[PDB]
Amino acid sequence: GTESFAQLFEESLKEIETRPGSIVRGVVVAIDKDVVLVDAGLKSESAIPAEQFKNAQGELEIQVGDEVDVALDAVELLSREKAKRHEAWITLEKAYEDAETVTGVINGKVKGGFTVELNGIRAFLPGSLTLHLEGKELEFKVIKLDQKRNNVVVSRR
Amino acid sequence: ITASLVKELRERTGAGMMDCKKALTEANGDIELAIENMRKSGAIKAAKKAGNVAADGVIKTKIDGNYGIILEVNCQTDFVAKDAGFQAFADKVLDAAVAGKITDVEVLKAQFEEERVALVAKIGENINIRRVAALEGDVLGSYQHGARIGVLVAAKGADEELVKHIAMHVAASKPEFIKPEDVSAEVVEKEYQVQLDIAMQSGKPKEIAEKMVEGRMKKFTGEVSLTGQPFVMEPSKTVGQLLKEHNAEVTGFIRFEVGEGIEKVETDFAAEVAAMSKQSKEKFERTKPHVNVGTIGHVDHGKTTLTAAITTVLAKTYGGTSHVEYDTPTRHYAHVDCPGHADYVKNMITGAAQMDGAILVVAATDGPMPQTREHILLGRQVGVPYIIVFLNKCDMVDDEELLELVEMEVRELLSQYDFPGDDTPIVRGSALKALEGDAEWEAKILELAGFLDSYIPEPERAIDKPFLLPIEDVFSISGRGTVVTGRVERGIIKVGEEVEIVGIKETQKSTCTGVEMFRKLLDEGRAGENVGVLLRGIKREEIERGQVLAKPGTIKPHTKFESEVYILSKDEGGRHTPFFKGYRPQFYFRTTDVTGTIELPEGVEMVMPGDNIKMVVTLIHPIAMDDGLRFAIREGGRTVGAGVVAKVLS
Amino acid sequence: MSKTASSRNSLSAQLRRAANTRIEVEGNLALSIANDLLLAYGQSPFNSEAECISFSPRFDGTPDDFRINYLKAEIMSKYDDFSLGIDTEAVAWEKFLAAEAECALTNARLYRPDYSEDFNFSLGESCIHMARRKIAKLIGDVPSVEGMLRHCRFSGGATTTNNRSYGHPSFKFALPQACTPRALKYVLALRASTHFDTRISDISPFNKAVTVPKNSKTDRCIAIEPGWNMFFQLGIGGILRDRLRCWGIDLNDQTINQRRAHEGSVTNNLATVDLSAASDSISLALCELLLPPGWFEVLMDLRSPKGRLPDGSVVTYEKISSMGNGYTFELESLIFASLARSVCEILDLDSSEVTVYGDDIILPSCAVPALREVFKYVGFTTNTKKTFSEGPFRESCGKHYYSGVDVTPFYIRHRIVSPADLILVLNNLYRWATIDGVWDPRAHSVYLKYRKLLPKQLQRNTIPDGYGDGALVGSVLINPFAKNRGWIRYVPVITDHTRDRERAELGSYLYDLFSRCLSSADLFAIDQLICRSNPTKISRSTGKFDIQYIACSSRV
Repeated sequence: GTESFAQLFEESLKEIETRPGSIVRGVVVAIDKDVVLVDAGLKSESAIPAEQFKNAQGELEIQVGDEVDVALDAVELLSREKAKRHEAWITLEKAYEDAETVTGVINGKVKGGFTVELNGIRAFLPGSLTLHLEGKELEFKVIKLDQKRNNVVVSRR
Repeated sequence: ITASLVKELRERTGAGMMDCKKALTEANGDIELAIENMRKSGAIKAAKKAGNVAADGVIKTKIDGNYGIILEVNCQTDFVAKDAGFQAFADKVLDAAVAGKITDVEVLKAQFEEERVALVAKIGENINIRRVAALEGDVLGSYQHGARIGVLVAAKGADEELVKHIAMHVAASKPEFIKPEDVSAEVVEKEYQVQLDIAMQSGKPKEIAEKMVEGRMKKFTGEVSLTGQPFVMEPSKTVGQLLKEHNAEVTGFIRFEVGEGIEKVETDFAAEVAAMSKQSKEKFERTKPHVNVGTIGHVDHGKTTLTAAITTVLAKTYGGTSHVEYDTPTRHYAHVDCPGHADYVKNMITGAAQMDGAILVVAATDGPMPQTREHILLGRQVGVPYIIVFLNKCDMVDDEELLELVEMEVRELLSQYDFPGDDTPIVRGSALKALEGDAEWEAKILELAGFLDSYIPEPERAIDKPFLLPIEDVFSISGRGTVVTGRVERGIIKVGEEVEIVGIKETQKSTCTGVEMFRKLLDEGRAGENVGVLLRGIKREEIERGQVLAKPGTIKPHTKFESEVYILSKDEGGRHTPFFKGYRPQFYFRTTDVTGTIELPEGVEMVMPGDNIKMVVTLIHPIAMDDGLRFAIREGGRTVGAGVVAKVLS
Repeated sequence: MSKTASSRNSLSAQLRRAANTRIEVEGNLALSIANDLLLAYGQSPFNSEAECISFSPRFDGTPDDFRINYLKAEIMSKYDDFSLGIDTEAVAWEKFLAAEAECALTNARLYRPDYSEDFNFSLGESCIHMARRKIAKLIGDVPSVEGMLRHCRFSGGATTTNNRSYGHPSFKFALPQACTPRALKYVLALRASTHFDTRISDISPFNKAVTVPKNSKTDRCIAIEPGWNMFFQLGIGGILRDRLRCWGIDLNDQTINQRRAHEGSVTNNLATVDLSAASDSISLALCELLLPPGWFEVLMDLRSPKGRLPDGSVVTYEKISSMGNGYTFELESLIFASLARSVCEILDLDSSEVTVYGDDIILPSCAVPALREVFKYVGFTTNTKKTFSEGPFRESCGKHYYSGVDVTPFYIRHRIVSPADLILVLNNLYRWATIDGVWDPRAHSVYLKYRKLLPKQLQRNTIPDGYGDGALVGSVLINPFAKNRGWIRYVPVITDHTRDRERAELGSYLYDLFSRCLSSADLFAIDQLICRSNPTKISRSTGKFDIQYIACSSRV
């Protein structure tokens, strides 16, 4: 403190992504002689069997005020992108590491060269490196593939 | 050469210090001879100030029976207009017009020619008798709205009261004709043709295009006739209806306003200064104090070139609301220019220009001017804490005894207005000389900068003042307690510290149980931080917006007070019309409106849009206030002006 | 409401009572007015209620012939209470389910084109690739996590957990809102950034689709986003609202497109494009191809994937988001802007002549032909009827111009029942026909006539223009009911009688605390004195009318 708000958030969101989307950061409230309730921040406080939080013998060394990771109900599908495109992007990544060709089509011209479509992926044809329709298919070789920003550079030959 | 005599030579006519010695250098010893060829050699000086625009001055009116005279005399700055010598000139001219029934302004000009040049040479501004008109009737009356507007009115069967009211109305509504029928029967036919084309544009039919035009004509030919205008003291009726009730009739009127029709050349102080220029260590920089200053002096003394020197020498040495700003090692400055007396008071009120000290600029070649008195006086009336003198153009003052007897003049003038004259830092330097690179004079610029750092004190930071938080809303957090919200204006509120709730209702006390933000919970509330203050015991029903939290016994409530006020003009989105003795608007203090009534100063009967004015306000509810607090004046949301609490009352 | 008894007699009690009376007239008064107005202007009156919503204008003749012409085709077009038996809601969901099916075809085509189809793949693919570049330069690789919180807030509308009676933000902070699973962490991150119990109701991927009147032929299908999703959907909109100013697109100022529409009606070199159901046509594929992944990932987090209709039937959205979403207005501006700016660079035109206001686009007339091919490919339907690339007529953001002339019409929407409703119609007519206070004789007679339907008092009771429609617009100087006390004339105006409702105290406290945590060179300092924060106070309108005096100013 401080620590800006927009700063305390960014790190809290970053930590939340270090856990699976099914476990939540929650604080315990009121531990009974049988069950311990956690407040994950939802309408229904999570209850957990107090027995699993005991020692090698008896007693439970956890107390109210401590955060525990509790699971969320997975209760309970975008068929359009399921038109086979995640693997369509892995085809470039595998054909790029093996140094192999991939079927693609030159749709239209652009500033740097041309736009190419390979299994639904848009790539860059440097044009360095006489047509045209209907976008005839051609065997391309992938030279530069940016993993994070979807940008890929393809070579003619 | 012979500096004791040259001091005697300034009388008569406060001529330039160097003009006096140079006048003795040629024809030496004989003070009487020096005066004479110095008098005739003033006429040429007057023709050179001729080019200087003079859209300022005064309007004067005098009535002797069934005969009144209106007059306009122009000077360069309203500092000269408030000046005794200038005023004595105008009054001398007005008497001559009424005395002889002089209506030809050229006869009047030729008569007071010798007198004005002896006045021009002494003041250094372009002074001219612009225009003079005479009015006659069965009953004459005159209204003088300050010195900027003056009116003459002729009537029949009307007492003086009704005519005085017409005169005031004429001053506020600026009609051009008596009755709507008095407008030019053929000059209006041109405006009809301008509106018949804007209607026939789209635009038919002809019987409809003409009918709409002639409709707007009778509308914009009653907005120019006195009879057609709503009477400013009773807008529901027209002046015509007002006259037809008292069985009266206006025979004529004349309305002068200072500078009417003169090209009001706009001036960009920042542009002029800037155009002339360049011809913990971390926590230190963000904590450097901010100080506001301003140059105030004669026009031809080059305040604008001194401020251009202060910027460039501080840049050459340290490497870096029309305002200009520069930096010294210890503090950051904001430099504004005070060209007019009313101009600065308007900004002093709005908050758009608050000086912590002023730089009176006197050209040593001239010495103080007659209007230098008004310059220093302005500083008194806005409450300028400190004045520093910079004698400019010292490089052209031959004898050093001449520079010192200029200091004595300046220090005496300051003393004549409660300023520490015996202690006033006076820097004998040269502005026009420090822009070349003359270190001898460039060092004098740094010397002035040193006094700004040493003479002008660091304003009190809001953190060092007593705690005060303008409440914006109250909340009753079930399970916890009452809490108010707002941004701490001054001071520091700590948990456990006690506070008062001041304003609107009886002031009550409570203890701070906690300070709170959204990001976290805090221990203290520092000035400038938005917080909620949890309060002990007191309930939400007993608090409300408009009140303030404050350290017990720091600020107290008041209902009656004196104030400087500025009323917004028409083009500023302010009132359209004037208000009078019973004005009852809304006064906005920090967070809320409180209704109040005004007491206009003696002599003042009508306040117009764009007016400065003092007035004693009495609020319907008490308000936590102290001297210097600023407030908005609003008419149901519409800001119509603002003011400054000058004196609390009882 | 009280009172109507013989007790009291004060001007207000009489004006209030006279404000709660009803306009007793036979048939459809709203149509009676328009008909008499068409007649006074020498026009063929409406045959039946049917011709109101079917009459189409003639884009020729003099400006005057068209200004009255265009008013006829528009005045009753949005009339609320026809009896044609037309199902405004059913036609709404037909266009909704159809626009949704349009995305599926569009999503399919963009994810993997079918070059045997009619679309112009060459220009469209090269245009996407180029717009994508210009977009990635403007918004960056990912939305600033700080700038987003800088614009995070609660809308005043309803959510999946709050009806519009609990739509004030203080109830969003008071009542646990809902959120979708991909937006959970945002809420949980925020819960860990404040000591106030930021809480969640239910986790669900659904948003409520509903209907809100648009005109006499159809309603409008909008989305009611989950509580916490709208909270961050707006944070994204705010970032996009700020970045768009770089392309000269101020979504806070409609007067830009207005003046441009006026310019195009004169020079005839600028065009006003009109898209049909464009907000429902923003496919996911066009979003995944144009937006850099870091951004697209956040939009995907904050959008509602599924939505339950009023029938109980759930739809999985092929579109990215509908009109009721926090960033949809900003998003569609960005997409249309980039595609328009790219169309120009490809035609060697000035990409600065592109101005966009969400659905409303202005463009060089020489690019409309090519721009139409691009939209058709990316799944946007261009309505040829209301898209003007040449001719005297233009239209953009509520303003309609014909050869420079303002031909903007007015709409009588509801059945004129209370004197309040009639005064508004009379005032809209006043404003439409007057020129600087001067009446148009043709429309003037009609105005005087239906003004007599008002109670006698509410007839001579006038206010200046721009003070609302709580009274007839005229010269307030002759208004016999105005009190000029204090040197400030006050005028009685009609207003909605309200009953106070208790606010969420703790909810309102947070709404305050949170709004402070996310934060003529002379006239400027005066406005500094005014604290522009409004203490939260909830009220309920009752359908009764109150009379309150307001400060007024003769506009002389």
